[PDB]
Amino acid sequence: MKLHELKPAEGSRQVRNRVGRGTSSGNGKTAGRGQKGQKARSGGGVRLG
Amino acid sequence: ARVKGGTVTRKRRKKVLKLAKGYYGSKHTLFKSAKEQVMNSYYYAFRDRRQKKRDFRKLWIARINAAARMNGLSYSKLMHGLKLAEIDINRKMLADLAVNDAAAFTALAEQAKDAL
Amino acid sequence: RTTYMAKAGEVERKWYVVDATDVPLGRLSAVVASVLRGKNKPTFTPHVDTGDFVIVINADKVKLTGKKATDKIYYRHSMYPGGLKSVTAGELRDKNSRRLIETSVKGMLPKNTLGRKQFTKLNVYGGAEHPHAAQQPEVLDITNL
Amino acid sequence: ITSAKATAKTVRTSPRKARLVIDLIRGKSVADAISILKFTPNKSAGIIEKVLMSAVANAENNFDLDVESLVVSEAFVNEGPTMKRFRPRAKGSASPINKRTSHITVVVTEK
Amino acid sequence: NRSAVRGGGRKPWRQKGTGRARQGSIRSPQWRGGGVVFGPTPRSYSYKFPKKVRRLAMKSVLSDKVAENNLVAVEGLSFDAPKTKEFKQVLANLSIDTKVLVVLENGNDFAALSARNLPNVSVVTSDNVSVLDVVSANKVLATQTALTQIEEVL
Amino acid sequence: MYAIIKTGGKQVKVEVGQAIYVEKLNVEAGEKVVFDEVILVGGESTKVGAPTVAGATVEGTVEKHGKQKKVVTFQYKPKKHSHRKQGHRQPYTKVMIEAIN
Amino acid sequence: AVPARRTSKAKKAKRRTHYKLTIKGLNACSNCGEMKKSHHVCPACGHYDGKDV
RNA sequence: UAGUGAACCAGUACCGUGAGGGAAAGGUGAAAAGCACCCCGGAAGGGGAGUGAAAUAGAUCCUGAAACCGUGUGCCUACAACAAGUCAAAGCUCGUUAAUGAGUGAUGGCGUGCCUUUUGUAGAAUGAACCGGCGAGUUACGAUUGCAUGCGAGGUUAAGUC
RNA sequence: UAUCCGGGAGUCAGACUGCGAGUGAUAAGAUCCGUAGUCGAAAGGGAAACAGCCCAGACCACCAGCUAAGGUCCCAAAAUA
RNA sequence: GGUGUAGUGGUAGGAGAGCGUUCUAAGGGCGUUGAAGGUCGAUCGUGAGGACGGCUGGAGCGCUUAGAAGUGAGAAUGCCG
Ligand SMILES: [K+]
Ligand SMILES: [K+]
Ligand SMILES: [K+]
Ligand SMILES: [K+]
Ligand SMILES: [K+]
Ligand SMILES: [K+]
Ligand SMILES: [Mg+2]
Ligand SMILES: [Mg+2]
Ligand SMILES: [Mg+2]
Ligand SMILES: [Mg+2]
Ligand SMILES: [Mg+2]
Ligand SMILES: [Mg+2]
Ligand SMILES: [Mg+2]
Ligand SMILES: [Mg+2]
Ligand SMILES: [Mg+2]
Ligand SMILES: [Mg+2]
Ligand SMILES: [Mg+2]
Ligand SMILES: [Mg+2]
Ligand SMILES: [Mg+2]
Ligand SMILES: [Mg+2]
Ligand SMILES: [Mg+2]
Ligand SMILES: [Mg+2]
Ligand SMILES: [Mg+2]
Ligand SMILES: [Mg+2]
Ligand SMILES: [Mg+2]
Ligand SMILES: [Mg+2]
Ligand SMILES: [Mg+2]
Ligand SMILES: [Mg+2]
Ligand SMILES: [Mg+2]
Ligand SMILES: [Mg+2]
Ligand SMILES: [Mg+2]
Ligand SMILES: [Mg+2]
Ligand SMILES: [Mg+2]
Ligand SMILES: [Mg+2]
Ligand SMILES: [Zn+2]
Repeated sequence: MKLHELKPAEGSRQVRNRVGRGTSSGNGKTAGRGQKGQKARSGGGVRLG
Repeated sequence: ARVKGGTVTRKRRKKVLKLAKGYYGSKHTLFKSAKEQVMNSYYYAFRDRRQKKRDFRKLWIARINAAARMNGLSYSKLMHGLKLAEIDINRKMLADLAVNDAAAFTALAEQAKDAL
Repeated sequence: RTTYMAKAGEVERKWYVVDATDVPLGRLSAVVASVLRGKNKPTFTPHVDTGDFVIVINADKVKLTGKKATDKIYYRHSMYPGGLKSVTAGELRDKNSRRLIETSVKGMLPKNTLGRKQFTKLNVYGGAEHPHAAQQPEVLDITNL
Repeated sequence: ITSAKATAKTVRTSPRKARLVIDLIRGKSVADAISILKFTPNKSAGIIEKVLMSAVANAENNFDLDVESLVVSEAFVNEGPTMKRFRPRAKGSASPINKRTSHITVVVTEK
Repeated sequence: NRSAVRGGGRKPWRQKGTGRARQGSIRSPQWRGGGVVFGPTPRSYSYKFPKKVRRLAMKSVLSDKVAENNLVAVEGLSFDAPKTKEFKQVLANLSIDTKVLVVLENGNDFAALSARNLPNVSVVTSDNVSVLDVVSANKVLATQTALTQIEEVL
Repeated sequence: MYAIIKTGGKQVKVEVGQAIYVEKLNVEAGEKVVFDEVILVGGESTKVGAPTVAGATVEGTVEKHGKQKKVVTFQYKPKKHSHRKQGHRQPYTKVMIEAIN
Repeated sequence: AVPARRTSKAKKAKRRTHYKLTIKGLNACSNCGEMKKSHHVCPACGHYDGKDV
């Protein structure tokens, strides 16, 4: 391969989902946590079972 | 590695401020009062881009009605006579005729008054 | 695009006359307001005042049907507390028929700079005085309209 | 070459108050302007008068213009720096004061 | 972060009373100083990955060079002393004008030194051969001894 | 003489020597085009269609294909997190009339 | 009380109309020609009604 | 406004009885060659001259945004109510990344800001004086699912050595 | 379009209108259920204005046309039918 | 790549495609005949945004592919100025 022509295979590497970077991303303004609640908090949620 | 964003923000705001020319005072100088008015301006634009057609149709119709009353007939009976006589003349055209060529409009009125 | 817009000032303005010996003021004022707006023409565009002038005659004799002569009340307020004045249309007819016809037409016009100007084109006169013989006005038949 | 400038920078008076005085002389001859600045009881009149004298003197010396026909073409008072200080007010609160400055600038033209 | 930064402790004013926002340290992220929220950390990006994939990578690279004809074998490179101009003349005789990787047996020190300083040239000693080196190079000068060493280690 | 034709789902008053702007026609530039859709013809004379005139036609010559100014459609709803933005340059074609019949 | 709203540049400048100062009474001194306030001693020559002071 | 709290005489100035807390503040020019001399002025500060490639590089020193404060000028504005725009449009003035041009705008139609939180907010519910900067789902170790690659009922090394 | 397997969620404050019942004073823009719709999360047209009513679902452009509810003397398009 | 049919309101939310910033490796190229940045333009793209010119400025910066992130601000009675 040539270093100025590199490519991966399709579907091998995916673009990260950045969160809280505008409304038109979809993951913005709440980060997929929804409206208020214990799940909508830093370190929120509950135990695992 | 660190990212500052000196130019992105400024360019993105100059765009809005260029869109905000002609606006009273703060609404062409400040990004917030402008943006809040650019979005409302676009809303109004999208809406007026529909109401424009309504308005001109209304105008044309009033003109046609006037030009028909000056021949002894009304908009509604005129247009019904036209639909009878299979005369597919737009109202824009018909208003232009009523303004400029009253004789052509009078001929159309004769056609309709015969159709009725 | 293409469709005609009457240049402000270029439309020629005619002078009309309306006798009102027996007509209702509402119907009178309706045809009159149409004229003043200039909707009687194809040149009408709604921002340039394409209308014509109106003279009104024998406004004292304007017909009021039913009890409107004694029960159609014109209210106005001085915007001072308690300053509500009422006047009947009959008294207003006998005394200031100009004001009667004016209130009718003014309510029947638009509440714009344009309509405030168009209300100036009106010229009401009780009786057949007609001081405007210099403008060569034309009689208009309300009965057909 | 038709015009001459003078400027007073870091002046210790208010721009809004100096502008009241400049509004008189803008559009005037230097004679009337100097008379007005002399018979103006205000404070900025003195500094504006010195600036105007300086402009006329520069027109004389550095340019060899004829003083007897000049007109104050431009005159304006830009804002300047602000050495800012603090008044102590009631109950330990400090209120700031902005001791403002002015960049007075006069321009005098041949006609 | 907020913890390793010199300061804090004093809540700079009361929870209440003031018309000032609620603040809990002079060195929280929203201060002119202020500990960074997450930021970078000391971090190891390296990772091993399977031997068969590695060796297939090596084979693939060398086979690509062979298919493109970008190998150049030699019998010698036995310089009496490490002069670089001799090596440059060798490259010129072999008609090389591009980048090149030079594989050498373990000990050909004079030739390694001669090839060292040149900008077009990378040098490597038959065991330190690497995918990055070879792929970066467009051509591969190699001694027959080095090729044999490659074919026995692989 | 003047005429009134039907084009682009609408109608156009027109005269000879004049250029009109209409919807995209599927023909190259500098090429002839013809409208067998005339609604009316007039001038000193006057003749009407029912709906079209009897076998009349109007000849034109393309001059240019182009695109209007970009109109921006920014749909917006307050307090509901959502906006869309579109641009749109609508294509047109310019045609200079050459004959009426 | 408190403003509740910042005034605009326009509204400022519309208050500032009558804040301008006028200067008046200037005439020329019949002796020296330079200008003086009327009913005031000429500060240059000191004369008033043709009498030194 | 980063990086040590501190690139500058910083644990300084400052606050505090004290323990203690705790800032701000970088850049002339290649080289001072840093403005001889003259003029206005009490001086400062300007204006010429002159150095310099450049002085609108002259100590507030590279660039020099915005808010903000002004000066002038093309158009409009003193019978008008208008989340201040939009659409249509007369008149006037200019002439472009030359293309269904730019600016202004009489007049008319429609139209109760942005966010948050709400069943529902134009909201007399909350936040924002404005401008600029800063400022919020990251990483380590593990688990699981999908996608991709290698190998395949065999797939793979950890630590450590070179 | 249903089912099964697996990944990821959010939602557990709902409101009104019409019909069926309760509580209520067969009062409440009341409360609680069912049922359908709309809003929420839906602009547009009418109801003067007016989330929740009537008509109707905005991908865009058009100085094109036919209709819906609602309307046609003027404001304000259409019949002084 | 084309023809036809059907569709394309949207919050929480899920999925997929991208624009832009800083840096790196490689390739290639542009800069005292004036880089970046600043500013004005009536320009192009469906959008994020991208060029080309005019003036300023005075030395570093783009373009292609791939990668790594302190990666995008309008609100936090947010902090500093
Ligand atoms: K989620
Ligand atoms: K308006
Ligand atoms: K996995
Ligand atoms: K596999
Ligand atoms: K629905
Ligand atoms: K920022
Ligand atoms: Mg990644
Ligand atoms: Mg969402
Ligand atoms: Mg937000
Ligand atoms: Mg909740
Ligand atoms: Mg929240
Ligand atoms: Mg929740
Ligand atoms: Mg809105
Ligand atoms: Mg005290
Ligand atoms: Mg601590
Ligand atoms: Mg720090
Ligand atoms: Mg009045
Ligand atoms: Mg006026
Ligand atoms: Mg309003
Ligand atoms: Mg509020
Ligand atoms: Mg507040
Ligand atoms: Mg029902
Ligand atoms: Mg209820
Ligand atoms: Mg129910
Ligand atoms: Mg909700
Ligand atoms: Mg609706
Ligand atoms: Mg709402
Ligand atoms: Mg119809
Ligand atoms: Mg009507
Ligand atoms: Mg959809
Ligand atoms: Mg749809
Ligand atoms: Mg850079
Ligand atoms: Mg960040
Ligand atoms: Mg801010
Ligand atoms: Zn005297």
